[PDB]
Amino acid sequence: VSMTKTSVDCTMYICGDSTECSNLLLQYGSFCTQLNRALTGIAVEQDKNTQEVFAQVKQIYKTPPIKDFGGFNFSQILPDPSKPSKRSFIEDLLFNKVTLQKFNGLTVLPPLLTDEMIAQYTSALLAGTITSGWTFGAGAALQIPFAMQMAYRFNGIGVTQNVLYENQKLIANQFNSAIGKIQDSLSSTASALGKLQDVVNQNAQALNTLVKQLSSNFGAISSVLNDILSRLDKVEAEVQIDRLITGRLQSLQTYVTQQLIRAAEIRASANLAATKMSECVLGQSKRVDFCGKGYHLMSFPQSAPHGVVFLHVTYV
Amino acid sequence: IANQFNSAIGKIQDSLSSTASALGKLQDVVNQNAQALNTLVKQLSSNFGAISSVLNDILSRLDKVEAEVQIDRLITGRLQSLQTYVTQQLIRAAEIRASANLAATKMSECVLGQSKRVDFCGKGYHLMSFPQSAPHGVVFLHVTYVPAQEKNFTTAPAICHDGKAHFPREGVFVSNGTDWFVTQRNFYEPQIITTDNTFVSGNCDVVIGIVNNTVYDPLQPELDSFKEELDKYFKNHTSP
Amino acid sequence: TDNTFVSGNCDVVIGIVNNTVYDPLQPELDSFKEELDKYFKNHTSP
Amino acid sequence: SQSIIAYTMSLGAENSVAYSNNSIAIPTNFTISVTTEILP
Ligand SMILES: *[C@@H]1O[C@H](CO)[C@@H](O[C@@H]2O[C@H](CO)[C@@H](O[C@H]3O[C@H](CO)[C@@H](O)[C@H](O)[C@@H]3O)[C@H](O)[C@H]2NC(C)=O)[C@H](O)[C@H]1NC(C)=O
Ligand SMILES: *[C@@H]1O[C@H](CO)[C@@H](O[C@@H]2O[C@H](CO)[C@@H](O[C@H]3O[C@H](CO)[C@@H](O)[C@H](O)[C@@H]3O)[C@H](O)[C@H]2NC(C)=O)[C@H](O)[C@H]1NC(C)=O
Ligand SMILES: *[C@@H]1O[C@H](CO)[C@@H](O[C@@H]2O[C@H](CO)[C@@H](O[C@H]3O[C@H](CO)[C@@H](O)[C@H](O)[C@@H]3O)[C@H](O)[C@H]2NC(C)=O)[C@H](O)[C@H]1NC(C)=O
Ligand SMILES: *[C@@H]1O[C@H](CO[C@@H]2O[C@@H](C)[C@@H](O)[C@@H](O)[C@@H]2O)[C@@H](O[C@@H]2O[C@H](CO)[C@@H](O)[C@H](O)[C@H]2NC(C)=O)[C@H](O)[C@H]1NC(C)=O
Ligand SMILES: *[C@@H]1O[C@H](CO)[C@@H](O[C@@H]2O[C@H](CO)[C@@H](O)[C@H](O)[C@H]2NC(C)=O)[C@H](O)[C@H]1NC(C)=O
Ligand SMILES: *[C@@H]1O[C@H](CO)[C@@H](O[C@@H]2O[C@H](CO)[C@@H](O)[C@H](O)[C@H]2NC(C)=O)[C@H](O)[C@H]1NC(C)=O
Ligand SMILES: *[C@@H]1O[C@H](CO)[C@@H](O[C@@H]2O[C@H](CO)[C@@H](O)[C@H](O)[C@H]2NC(C)=O)[C@H](O)[C@H]1NC(C)=O
Ligand SMILES: *[C@@H]1O[C@H](CO)[C@@H](O)[C@H](O)[C@H]1NC(C)=O
Ligand SMILES: *[C@@H]1O[C@H](CO)[C@@H](O)[C@H](O)[C@H]1NC(C)=O
Ligand SMILES: *[C@@H]1O[C@H](CO)[C@@H](O)[C@H](O)[C@H]1NC(C)=O
Ligand SMILES: *[C@@H]1O[C@H](CO)[C@@H](O)[C@H](O)[C@H]1NC(C)=O
Repeated sequence: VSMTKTSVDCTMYICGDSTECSNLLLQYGSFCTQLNRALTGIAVEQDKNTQEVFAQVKQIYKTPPIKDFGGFNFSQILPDPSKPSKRSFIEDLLFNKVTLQKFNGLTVLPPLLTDEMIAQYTSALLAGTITSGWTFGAGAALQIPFAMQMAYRFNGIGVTQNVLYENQKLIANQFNSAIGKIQDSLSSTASALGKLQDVVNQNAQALNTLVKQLSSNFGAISSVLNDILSRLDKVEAEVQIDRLITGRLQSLQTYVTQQLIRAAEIRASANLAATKMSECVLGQSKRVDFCGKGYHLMSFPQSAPHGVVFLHVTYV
Repeated sequence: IANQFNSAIGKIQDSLSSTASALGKLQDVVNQNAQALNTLVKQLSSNFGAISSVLNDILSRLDKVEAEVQIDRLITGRLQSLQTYVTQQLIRAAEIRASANLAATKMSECVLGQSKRVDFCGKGYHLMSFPQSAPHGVVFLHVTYVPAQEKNFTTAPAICHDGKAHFPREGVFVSNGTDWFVTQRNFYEPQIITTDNTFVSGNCDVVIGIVNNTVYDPLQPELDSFKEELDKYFKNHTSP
Repeated sequence: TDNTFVSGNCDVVIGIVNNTVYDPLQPELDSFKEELDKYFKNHTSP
Repeated sequence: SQSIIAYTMSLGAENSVAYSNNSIAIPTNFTISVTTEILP
């Protein structure tokens, strides 16, 4: 749904504790401001993306104090109030199964929405989902009993609604056991989170690569700036310095171009995730292979670090 | 419906007539094309290390063999400027196409058709939409049914009438708390629970939360009318 | 005749098969006819 | 008498859905809504 936000001081990356390096950087004009702008145009897009994926309701719906959902035991995915975090149990796995510089002018400022706020939006999306059916996605949240919501779902997949009621104990049991297979699978392997652990590793390795380039000679006799300004004269050290300005500026331009290209793929991912939120959570999609595999009944959104995770519920 | 629709077309017209900044999504395109062109012009002032940035002032101060050292400079930094711009523009071109593919998809599924996708054609149940030109953009006026005055009712998933379990064909069973009715899934318009509004399957032991009420048959008064007609003609035919 | 519906003759639909189709009017018209029939037999006695 | 205020962001209007195993909220009137959407 997002990458990390980032800002770099182009001056503290290229230079640092050297005024004559800045007096050389200014000889290249506006590039540094354009770079900072460019990363700001990514960073703004990260909070926009997160807000379009999760903020699809203008009301928080609290889940009701009594859990009479006809036998569907949502307690694995509803928030637990008894804990310090207001995350669900399943999403408190997701928050751990993904795992995770200021000296060089790089700054990794926080998102707009906090994780405890995203947890509240995914709570309201789920709580509306089990108490209201889909109606809150179009108008007001209108209550209906969950076994009648599922009857409507069944009608949606073209299966006549007696088929729910004649089998309700079985259908809830199958469902409840299936929410168990999710829980245990997420407890078993990292290989499920790989789409997120990838985009976290890749944005980390991008910053770590931009930092190591500070040590590159680029054909100057040393990358340590104080060597160049101490050991050599003002007019030939200027020639050794323009090598470092030029190599480091190309390095930052490589990072900024790479981040824009990435942020274009994260956007596409966020616009998909926002579309799956609207059409799979706030509704029942008729589209084959869109809300998972089978015929679609409903889905439940969860938070994950920089991402959204859908439990798609389907009839097979 | 028409008065509400006309009032809503009114509201959109008055909104965009009153406010300053709703088209921000289009102005930030025209702003970025202007601001990037201007930045590409600003770079014409950059020395990039050269004694001067004005190309002709180099040629009017240095000779053919030594001026080439300054000019290579200016060629380096201006070429870096253009590759910066053309990369930045190619990236935008990918965003604007992704926006235009969404706009074609909305034209196709919201103007040329009715969509069942939730909020793909604006936040409500989609009725239809009208496209409008805007500079470098499209604007969709989406027209939507939105539920308003709610009322609570008691309900049950099925009805028992003779040990057999009944279900709505279309819609849902409702009660005001005195009498039981069936009504359509999106708008309260109750009906008497007839065997033509409903279908039957299985028996009252299995359906959790089933409730008891009479299920009416429109053949019953017809047949009853035949009875009274017949019983009269048999009472009559005692006489001769 | 409440789960199905009727159109055209059986010569146009390639691969059609034969079976009886039940009509729920009929046994009610019949159970009326036997009751009405009794009304006629009893009414022969006066 | 104006000044800048800084606050934790409200997620929305907080609400509780009146759920019970036998209760339903069939809507009884509607408003046709026309909403603008803008794309580049
Ligand atoms: C729940 O909804 C019911 C349907 O609107 C309503 O019952 C109806 O009430 C009216 C009076 O308001 C009755 O009117 C008839 O009453 C007798 C019938 O023999 C006649 O003397 C009268 O002239 C008149 O025809 C309706 O017959 C009655 N409908 C039914 C199906 O019985 C309830 O009162 C409503 N209850 C609540 C709490 O709103
Ligand atoms: C819905 O309507 C049904 C018919 O009025 C009613 O079913 C009846 O329930 C009672 C109590 O469980 C049973 O009572 C009899 O039980 C055994 C024989 O089955 C006898 O030993 C008892 O003395 C007593 O006579 C009825 O047999 C049963 N009848 C039918 C047709 O099912 C439901 O209880 C009603 N439910 C509600 C909530 O209204
Ligand atoms: C499905 O049921 C059909 C209706 O009973 C039945 O159609 C009947 O088939 C026979 C044999 O083809 C026809 O018999 C006539 O055929 C010619 C005249 O066309 C004469 O040589 C015969 O002596 C005889 O008159 C019936 O006329 C025909 N019924 C109708 C209304 O035309 C099908 O054969 C059944 N098919 C199966 C697979 O069960
Ligand atoms: C529909 O009813 C619910 C609550 O059930 C009602 O409870 C009584 C007040 C009485 O009216 C009963 O006949 C009903 O069965 C309503 O929810 C309440 O709404 C008020 C504000 O109006 C709120 O302060 C309460 O906390 C709510 N109570 C509960 C338990 O949720 C609901 O508003 C009604 N909806 C409509 C559209 O009429
Ligand atoms: C919903 O199912 C969960 C298990 O998936 C139930 O939680 C267990 O409940 C028992 C009895 O209280 C405890 O001994 C277990 O340690 C609980 N396990 C967990 C993981 O919490 C829960 O009680 C069920 N709730 C309902 C309403 O049926
Ligand atoms: C439908 O399939 C389910 C399982 O997917 C069947 O339920 C099982 O039934 C056997 C006994 O026949 C039990 O041993 C299992 O414990 C049941 N599992 C569950 C989840 O309840 C069910 O019998 C099948 N029904 C039909 C009509 O074929
Ligand atoms: C449905 O809602 C509309 C308004 O959205 C109601 O129309 C108003 O009716 C009152 C009188 O009851 C008038 O004072 C208003 O001027 C009407 N507005 C319009 C646009 O005509 C309508 O009464 C409601 N219908 C029902 C069945 O509740
Ligand atoms: C509905 O819930 C109440 C408790 O609030 C319970 O007494 C009743 O038996 C339940 N009925 C059904 C059909 O679930
Ligand atoms: C008996 O029925 C006939 C019609 O079948 C009618 O002409 C006649 O007036 C009736 N007489 C009485 C006494 O009902
Ligand atoms: C089905 O195939 C068989 C040959 O295997 C053929 O005899 C028969 O006519 C076919 N039926 C139809 C409806 O085409
Ligand atoms: C026979 O007809 C008489 C009226 O003439 C009626 O009272 C009686 O109930 C009828 N009995 C039967 C068995 O139909």
